[PDB]
Amino acid sequence: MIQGVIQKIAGPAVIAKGMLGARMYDICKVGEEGLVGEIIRLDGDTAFVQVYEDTSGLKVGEPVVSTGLPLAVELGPGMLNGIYDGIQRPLERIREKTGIYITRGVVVHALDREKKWAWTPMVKPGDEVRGGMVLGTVPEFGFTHKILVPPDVRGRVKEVKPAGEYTVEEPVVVLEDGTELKMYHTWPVRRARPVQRKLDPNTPFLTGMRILDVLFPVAMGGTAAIPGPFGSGKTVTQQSLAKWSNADVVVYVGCGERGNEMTDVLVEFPELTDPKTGGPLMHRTVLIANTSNMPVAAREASIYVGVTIAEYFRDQGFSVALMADSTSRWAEALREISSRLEEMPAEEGYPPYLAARLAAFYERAGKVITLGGEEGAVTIVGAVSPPGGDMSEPVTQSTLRIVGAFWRLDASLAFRRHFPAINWNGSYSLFTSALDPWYRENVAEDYPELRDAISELLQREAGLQEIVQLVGPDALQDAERLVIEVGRIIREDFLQQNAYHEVDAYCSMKKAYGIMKMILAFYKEAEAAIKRGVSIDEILQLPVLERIGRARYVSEEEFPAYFEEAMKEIQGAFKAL
Amino acid sequence: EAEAKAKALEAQYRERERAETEALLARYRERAEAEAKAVREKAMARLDEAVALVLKEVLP
Amino acid sequence: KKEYTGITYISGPLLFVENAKDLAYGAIVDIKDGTGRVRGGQVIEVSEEYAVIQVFEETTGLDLATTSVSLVEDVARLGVSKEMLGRRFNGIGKPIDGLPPITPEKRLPITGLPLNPVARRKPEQFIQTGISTIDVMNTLVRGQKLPIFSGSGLPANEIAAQIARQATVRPDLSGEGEKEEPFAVVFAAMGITQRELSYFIQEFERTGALSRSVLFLNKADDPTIERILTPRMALTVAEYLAFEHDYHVLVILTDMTNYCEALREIGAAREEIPGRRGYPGYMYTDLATIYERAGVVEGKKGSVTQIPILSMPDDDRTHPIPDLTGYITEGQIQLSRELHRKGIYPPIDPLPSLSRLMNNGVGKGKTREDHKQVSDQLYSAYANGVDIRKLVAIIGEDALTENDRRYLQFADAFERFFINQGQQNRSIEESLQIAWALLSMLPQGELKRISKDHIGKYYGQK
Amino acid sequence: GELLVATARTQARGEVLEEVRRRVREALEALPQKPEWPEVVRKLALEALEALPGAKALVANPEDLPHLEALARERGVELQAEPALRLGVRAVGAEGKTQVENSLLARLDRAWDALSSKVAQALW
Ligand SMILES: Nc1ncnc2c1ncn2[C@@H]1O[C@H](COP(=O)(O)OP(=O)(O)O)[C@@H](O)[C@H]1O
Ligand SMILES: [Mg+2]
Repeated sequence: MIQGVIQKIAGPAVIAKGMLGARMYDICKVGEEGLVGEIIRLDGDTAFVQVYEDTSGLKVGEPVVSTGLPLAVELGPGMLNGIYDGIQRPLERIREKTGIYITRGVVVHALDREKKWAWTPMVKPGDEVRGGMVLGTVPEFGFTHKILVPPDVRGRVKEVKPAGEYTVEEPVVVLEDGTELKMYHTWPVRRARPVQRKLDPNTPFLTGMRILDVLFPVAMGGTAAIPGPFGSGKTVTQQSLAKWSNADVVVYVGCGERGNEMTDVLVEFPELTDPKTGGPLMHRTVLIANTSNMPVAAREASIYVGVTIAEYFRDQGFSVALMADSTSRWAEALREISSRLEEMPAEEGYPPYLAARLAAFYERAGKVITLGGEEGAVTIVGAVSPPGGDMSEPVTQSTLRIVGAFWRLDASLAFRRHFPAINWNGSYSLFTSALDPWYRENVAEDYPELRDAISELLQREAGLQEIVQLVGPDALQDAERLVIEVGRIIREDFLQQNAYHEVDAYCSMKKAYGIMKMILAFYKEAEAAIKRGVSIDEILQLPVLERIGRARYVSEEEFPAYFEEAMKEIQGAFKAL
Repeated sequence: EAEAKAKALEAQYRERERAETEALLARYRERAEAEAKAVREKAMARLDEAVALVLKEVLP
Repeated sequence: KKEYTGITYISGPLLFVENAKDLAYGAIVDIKDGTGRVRGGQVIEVSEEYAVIQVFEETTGLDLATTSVSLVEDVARLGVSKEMLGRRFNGIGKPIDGLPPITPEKRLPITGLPLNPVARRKPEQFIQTGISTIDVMNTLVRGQKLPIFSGSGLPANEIAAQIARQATVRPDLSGEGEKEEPFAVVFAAMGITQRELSYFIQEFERTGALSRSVLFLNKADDPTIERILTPRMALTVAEYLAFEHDYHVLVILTDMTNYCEALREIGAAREEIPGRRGYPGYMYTDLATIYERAGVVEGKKGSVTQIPILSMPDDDRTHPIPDLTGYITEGQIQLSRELHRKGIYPPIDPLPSLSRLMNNGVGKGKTREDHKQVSDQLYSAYANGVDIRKLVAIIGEDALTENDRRYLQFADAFERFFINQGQQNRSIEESLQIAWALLSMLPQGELKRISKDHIGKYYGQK
Repeated sequence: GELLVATARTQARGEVLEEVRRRVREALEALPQKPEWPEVVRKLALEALEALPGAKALVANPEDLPHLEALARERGVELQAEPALRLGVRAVGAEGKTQVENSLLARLDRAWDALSSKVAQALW
């Protein structure tokens, strides 16, 4: 096709000469072992192929063969219950071929081929299919996995093979031309799958965390940025989101985060149960894994592959979450291969176009109505690891301008084990306004009122923390030490959640409504009873709020009757003071 | 008595404004359709000579 | 019609073009890939040997064999007409509203010119903006450029939409000149989330207050050079309308922080040295270039008011973006987290927020003759309401004087009857009326900033 | 209601201009088989020469290879015949890395905004 020879090797950057006329971003095959690579910066004869495996033992003179295609995923049925890496190579197949190490140069297919799927046809012959009309259905572990017409394909279907047992190569629908439409299709990772019309966020993403569903919500077509210092509960939070939220599929894109926190994901998701139906939880996660010692140019490819697989499961009417941890490792991969272009870098060392990349990645979210007519939605939760542990970087303050739902962690709440360590004082969420219709018609009628009262009590507490650390929690007025102690009991009951306890891991929103109604019934009638004139020692030793402190550990079956009786005792233990 | 007369006048004036909005609504649909006809009628009588103008500019 | 083929050296956002010298500096080019797709580029660094083109969009399909460039519109311009007041545009000037494109009367260069400093007068009238704590305590005169220093998660775009569909001149409050001026909102959002873009399309076309406005919008995923060119477009359209057709025009520049980040990441493309804290050194001049193109003109009958809304980066006032903005503009108004999440909308707070030109925009026949004294009085009364409300935590309700508890009740009810506006179209007479209803809870005589004429006339009524 | 009225008016305005542009396009694409076009091609041919002095090659429609032969040898240039370039010519100048293009369709696509303002004035 196009032959060239290697002019220069340095690290993961191979300058290959003689390639007069390849395009940018076309995958090269570098060296006799067939290393995957990617063209940037071509000037006349040369081209600048970065490589996705470690060059060692590659030498100059060795050939370089281009392809002409940009980086293409193979989409189709066969990606659920899956672990891949940054260029969509299945790691169970790599373990079957190699030993326990990942030898470079391997060719494996992105979807297995001998597995006989079970075609059910949909369209009669003679129809004029547009790009995105569905063709047939395949049962793929309890999901009626559709098979689209690929985008930008138009015609009239001549033949359809009947309701049988087939394979993913075999062309099921041939158009009038002879342009045939097999099950899989490739798609470039750098183009968003062109959608019909993008709807507005008006429906929540029920996480399971309490604070991340009551104080700081994510809508359905929303984005959410979780930055934090090292050792602050990012990945336990994101495994909780993958484990308990209401998404149809979850795309976990490990990008630079370590090995064991995807090893254990492969070990403990096959025993879990989906909260939506009875399927095993590993039958709804696509899992792209680029660990750190896996090569340091593949990180860009891993995040773009994960987001375009999520966009494919958006087109099929599902509802996808994408949990991309350590986006700043993708920023570091761009810095490292922007250190061999020897260009002039921006602030901090990063390349200039970093905010252009983060915008072009976070703008594939949003609930859409698709090409097929059915609607879907990708939501994206992206973690950010700052270098200093300081949200004043070119990563975090480029990613906090294009997202709602910013969940700023801190170290001081995670030094003592108060988990999750959401710094309440600097987090926000832009979906509180435009979701209150759903809250009213599905949780309770007075939910905005109760939530805003929780918000203003926490604000009043964090306004009085100034005085209480400048003077001391004695020599105060007794009508605000109740404010500080109700802030203390809301931080020890409503916000603080241990993921490893058998209950209180998951918490649907009627339980959070119950706990907030308990806490504010207590505060309302307690400020009543202190304007009658009582102690404040006499409030902080009632036998009515050990009930409150245990009232996050009852299950979601006992919680109605338990709620009625705790509410009764709170209403009945204040006239006796 | 006062709140009953309040909501009675409320519902009556709801329906009155509904009739107002629907009347001016259909009036302006017919208005825009009549004006679309009134302009596309004017389109035809100066077509070929304007095409000769643009053809004489493009082919100079 | 003149392709310069024969290009070498693509590199990220920069492609070089050999043997070209008719490329004017700062020209716009169609880059045609060999498979029939067109992109935009801006010519920089045109020399004898070659000419650099910073490509607008991404560079993916380009090559060296089949890739041509060609010149269009050799200095950056837009086609302006008077009939663009129901439209949206994509930063460049192409519509995204589906209506067929305009018939351009004039063709103006999007880089402006500085006004002649003898040819302007001072701003002397006012505007109402619906917001009570803007209309009363820091007035927007016609010619002023006051920025809204938002936070990060605060509503700034909601106050943008509210001022956009609620601003109105009040010539009836004047000595009754003509209504021959209409009003025009030029609304330029740069770097938005696209959720907010859905918010702006529905919150403009909802109330039918799109018909006196023009929306230059661009998303975040649109390329960075449109986020450079957008306020040039909006201020030259507004400058056209207000000095050629006599409209009082309000220009709302959304999210100047997104602009300055794009200016940094386009300064670092063509390889110039960033100066202080990563920003280019000429940020003061380039930013004053799009602030100081507003203001009244001697003899003509127009005025260009300008509201730059900007997020603070890490909510401090020592960053280059709000530091230079407050170092160019006319005062500032400032939102606050505290009011916002003890639950208040719009969450302007009137303690740290001032206007320079208010003393020229109120008074005898301007809005109402007692205005400035009520402004100073509300400022001092809420000033000694806040800290007495903070002191009462450690002394007690029943261990103060009596007028100080009147101040505490005044401040606590003030920040939910005066600032907690909601969404009603609050006029200037209604807002001064509620300001006197709030001042009535203070005792007469303690109002030590107003003479007894306006006291005996207005005070007393709750 | 007034804004919908203005929408309908500007819609009608734009579609009348689309009618004008379409009939100009049809007159242009009906030019090259009506008895004028070997007088059409010479003007834009020599102007494609004079817009880039020092040419080496021209290439255009091979239907009038005679009128591009015996009226361009005095122009002193290669002529090579490649169709698909309707109504015009293009001139490849020196060192093979510049190509001036010249077509009435291209001139329409370059001049239609200015002529659209002018036609809207002289029409409404
Ligand atoms: N929700 C939680 N409840 C209890 N402990 C937690 C929770 N989240 C995190 N932790 C503790 O903090 C540690 C953080 O792990 P990890 O998220 O990998 O660190 P990082 O936040 O740096 O990614 C966990 O191993 C766990 O011990
Ligand atoms: Mg992690």
